Amino acid sequence: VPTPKRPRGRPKGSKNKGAAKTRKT
DNA sequence: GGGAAATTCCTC
DNA sequence: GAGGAATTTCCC
Repeated sequence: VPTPKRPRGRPKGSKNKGAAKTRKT
């Protein structure tokens, strides 16, 4: 309700869920 | 102060 | 309606 369009970016306290790293097995 | 990952807004 | 592109934040 305060600002209309939200800016582009990663919210505060957003942790990474899926790791884009390579798996071992 | 740089890099990486995630979310959002805009065009066709 | 759906997809592509751009910007922000956290950690070392």
